[PDB]
Amino acid sequence: APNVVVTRLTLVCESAPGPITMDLTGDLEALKKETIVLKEGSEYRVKIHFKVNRDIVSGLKYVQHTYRTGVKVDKATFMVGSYGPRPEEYEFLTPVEEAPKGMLARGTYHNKSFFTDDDKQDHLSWEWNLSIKKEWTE
Ligand SMILES: O=C(CNC(=O)[C@@H]1CCNC1)N[C@H](c1ccc(-c2ccccc2)cc1)c1cccs1
Repeated sequence: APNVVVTRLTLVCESAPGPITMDLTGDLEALKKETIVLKEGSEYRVKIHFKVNRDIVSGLKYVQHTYRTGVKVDKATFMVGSYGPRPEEYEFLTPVEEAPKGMLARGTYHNKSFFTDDDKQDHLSWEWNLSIKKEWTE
């Protein structure tokens, strides 16, 4: 088993009608068929769940690349830091952002996420889709 195991991504959104989360331990190809819904203008944070198994790690980084068909990438990088080994998993949260809003903000966004570090180690890379909608349901 690897030292760092990434287990879950959660969109923390207080106004959401239900949990917005994905299991990151399964078929990664299957992850794309799953789409994740955010009402336009919602305040959210991205929460990455991960386990450290054996050794202290340093320089952890979360890298998130968002694509819309035909548009240059929208990239962000987040310092995660140093973590020691323990049975319970850790939770890193980005700062709050506001999802975009308006008719032109609606649609599906294709994300590729990297959990890595300053040693460029690929702790997990995965694609997932996000859908911005006028309301939470349709
Ligand atoms: O809308 C913007 C830029 N403007 C803002 O971000 C301000 C910030 C405050 N209010 C609006 N980018 C778009 C985007 C949309 C959604 C996300 C996303 C991903 C992951 C989770 C949640 C959401 C990421 C980016 C585009 C990406 C690609 C082409 S356009």
